[PDB]
Amino acid sequence: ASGIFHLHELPEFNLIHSLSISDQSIASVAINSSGDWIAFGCSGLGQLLVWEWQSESYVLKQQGHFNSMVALAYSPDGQYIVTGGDDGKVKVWNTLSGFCFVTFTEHSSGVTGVTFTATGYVVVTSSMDGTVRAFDLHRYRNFRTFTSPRPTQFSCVAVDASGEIVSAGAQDSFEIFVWSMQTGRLLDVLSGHEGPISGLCFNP
Amino acid sequence: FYLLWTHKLLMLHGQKLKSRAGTLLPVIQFLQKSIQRHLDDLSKLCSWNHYNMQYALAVSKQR
Amino acid sequence: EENPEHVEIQKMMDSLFLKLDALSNFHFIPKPPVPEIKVVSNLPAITMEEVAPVSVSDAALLAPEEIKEKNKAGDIKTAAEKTATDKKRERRKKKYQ
Amino acid sequence: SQVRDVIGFNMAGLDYLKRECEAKSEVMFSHLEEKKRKRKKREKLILTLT
Amino acid sequence: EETRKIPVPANRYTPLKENWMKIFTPIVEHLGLQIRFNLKSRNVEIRTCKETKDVSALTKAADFVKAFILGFQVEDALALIRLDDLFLESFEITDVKPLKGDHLSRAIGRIAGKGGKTKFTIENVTRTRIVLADVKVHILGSFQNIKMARTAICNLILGNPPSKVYGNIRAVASRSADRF
Amino acid sequence: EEQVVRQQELDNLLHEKRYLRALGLAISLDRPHTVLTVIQAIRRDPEACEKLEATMLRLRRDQKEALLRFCVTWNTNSRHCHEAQAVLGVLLRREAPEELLAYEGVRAALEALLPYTERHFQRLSRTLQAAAFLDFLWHNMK
Amino acid sequence: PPKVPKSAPFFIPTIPGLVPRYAAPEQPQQSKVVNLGVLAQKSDFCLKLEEGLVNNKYDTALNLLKESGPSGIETELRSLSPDCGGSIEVMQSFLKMIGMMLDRKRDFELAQAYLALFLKLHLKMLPSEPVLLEEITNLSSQVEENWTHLQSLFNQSMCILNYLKS
Repeated sequence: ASGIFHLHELPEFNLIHSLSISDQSIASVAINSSGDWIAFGCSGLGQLLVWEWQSESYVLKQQGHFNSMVALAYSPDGQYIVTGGDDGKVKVWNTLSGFCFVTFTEHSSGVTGVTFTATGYVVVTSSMDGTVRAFDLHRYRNFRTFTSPRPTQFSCVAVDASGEIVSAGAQDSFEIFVWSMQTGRLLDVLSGHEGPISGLCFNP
Repeated sequence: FYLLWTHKLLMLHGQKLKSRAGTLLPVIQFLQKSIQRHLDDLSKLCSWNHYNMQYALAVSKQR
Repeated sequence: EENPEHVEIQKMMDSLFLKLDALSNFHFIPKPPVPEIKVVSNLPAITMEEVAPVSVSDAALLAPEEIKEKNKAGDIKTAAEKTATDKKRERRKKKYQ
Repeated sequence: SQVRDVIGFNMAGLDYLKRECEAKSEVMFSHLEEKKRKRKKREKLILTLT
Repeated sequence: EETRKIPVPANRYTPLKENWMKIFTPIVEHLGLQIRFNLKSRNVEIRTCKETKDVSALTKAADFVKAFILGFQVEDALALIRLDDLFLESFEITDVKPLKGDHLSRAIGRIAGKGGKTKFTIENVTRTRIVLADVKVHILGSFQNIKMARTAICNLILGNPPSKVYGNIRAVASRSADRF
Repeated sequence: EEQVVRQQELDNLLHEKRYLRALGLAISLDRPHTVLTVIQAIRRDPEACEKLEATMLRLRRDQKEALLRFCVTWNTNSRHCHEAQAVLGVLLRREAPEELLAYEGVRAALEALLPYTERHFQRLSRTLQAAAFLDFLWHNMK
Repeated sequence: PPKVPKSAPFFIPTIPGLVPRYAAPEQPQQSKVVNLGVLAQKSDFCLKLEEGLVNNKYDTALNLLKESGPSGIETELRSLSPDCGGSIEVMQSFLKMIGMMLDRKRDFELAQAYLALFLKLHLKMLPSEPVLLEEITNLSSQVEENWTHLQSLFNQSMCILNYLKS
């Protein structure tokens, strides 16, 4: 129940080694015919793990929270999909393989919107943290972060086709914030709406 | 084989497809990424042989 | 980390705040991000990826300028080569700073 | 092509010399202290908005 | 009823004595065999009986005593009975290369190393137990793990520097147990 | 008085357009920029270009150590990379790999040389992709 | 890293693997203590390579090479070195294997993939031994002419498609 598993050799009861998988309990366990691979499932976070004990390494390890996902985007090529969830994690999946291959945890609260740039392999997210962060896939780093002068929560993100302009809208301040990609300063605050902004989109 | 087919049709009809390039965007995108995919891995591997082999062929000469 | 009381108080804040924002359905006044310094190390970018038997992107994980810093001009001149104007510019900049 | 090939030939040569230097390092690997020094050498610092 | 007898020399007579009960107990209790040590012939005897239920015990008993005579610990030799895959291997040093006198003495030095470092280093990476008695080298382990041991030892005999020997085994043994 | 005598000879050789001989002295005087200007002048001239590798072999060992660390700075600039790569080509092909390890500061120099080389190779690769447009124009020619 | 108890014994049960890299594990109630010269000392891949020299046929070795996984392939090529117990004659067989796949022009990506790994492993031993050079000179020409024909066809396709975009 504590999330640890033990290995033993039964007739002598010799503890080979033990691991801790997660804070949640381990619901189901299975071993293959050869005996090299052991399968673990944790329903607390929906985490699946395949463990090779002789090599002391993971073959597969995935985690996805239930009802977490709220966002979607495609790469311009159509080869990758980036999503964000209420948990606050940004995940990139490869549609051909079907597995996630890079995950960004820089955001503290949930991600409301996500978008790819039209040309580069750059993914931009907006979160309830009050931050809009841009990540590159060449070096896997959060190279630019935009925040409002006023503490406000963003609900969506929109980026121009050229990629120079980044824009976001708020839950409460009722005004659209527009920043520059290369410089990173607040270009302007667009006002005139009354009530929260439901959505934004740039003309392609 | 399909590389030769694509090369011939493209080199023959590129100018005519340019005028109606607006309505053919979902097709070209598709084609492009496919033709991209294979290419990249070959460009990673073949060159990694070629120059390296040449480098070996260099050392034997200086000896 | 060396003050047990501050550690104890911080854990109480964490439990309480995660309870409080849920009641508001995640509608609170955010905390502005503080700038910090982080350590990146010079090794291939595969290590940041998830567990997988194949690697999609191969890179240094670190920019070429970061590995070796380059001057604005991109060239270096020894004191012997420096002409009259070059020494004047360096004097002007140093007084400017 | 010729300009690319000259750069390409330097790519292969430099990579081989890179592997030889890394091969020498394994010989010295007190092992923990040597590994700590190697890791400390390859650590750069960047600005980040946390 | 059949019997097999295994000799013991002078340098291993005493270790058999304090550890006689350690070797005696598993065979009679688990393998169900009758054991005698003839003082005159200086030779240990194993035989079957009515209480022996399995025919493979005679082979395992002969190997278990053999490893102890060679200079292996009782618990390490006991693994032979419980584990089928373990093999014990023995070759002479002069087989790989003909060396005489001082050059033969230096060859033992390269394998053993100052303070036993080289043998101890190969021991961990290959997960094999090595007993070095002059021109005869004994290795105990698994079939794959024996090869990494013997490859390192033979390369050491043939004059290769030890620094290269550690590197090649470490590279190969890292990828040995990946299993696809 | 030694530098000014050596300086006087260098200026004469530059004035006489004797870049091949002037290459040796400017390296010993530790002039990276002057050598860089000399290397560019050599490659512009046809006959001097082929005799570049022959001259580089005649240099003594410490001149090769100084020249190798000159290439690190030149390779950083995209405008100056081509002659930097040209010099590195002579080093890799003529000289023995085990001897390259004997150089001083080669380990630190090797760290910076790789990342900028990958950038240059990718940039030339995209030019080759654009250069294929010449073939497309040729078939559509009337 | 996993927590290991100190009291744990040295020997733990072993699973040989999904595919046998070594052909023969052992020669019902036979002995388990043997001298040298009995246990297998050559990999099944190395055995097939030796036979390939005589008959100029490497299809049998090819099938093993395309069936073993990347962890297995790296081990097999590492074993091919003289230090690991493979003769320089046997390495000549593997080079001739690669050339044959280029003449048939089938399994093209495997030819580049395996040859690239082999170059990475034994580049330092390579220029010293003269026999391996003649294989390379044949190999270097074939990879050059094959890639250049394909690289042009790839490049003309992409540049036209980009021109349609703008």
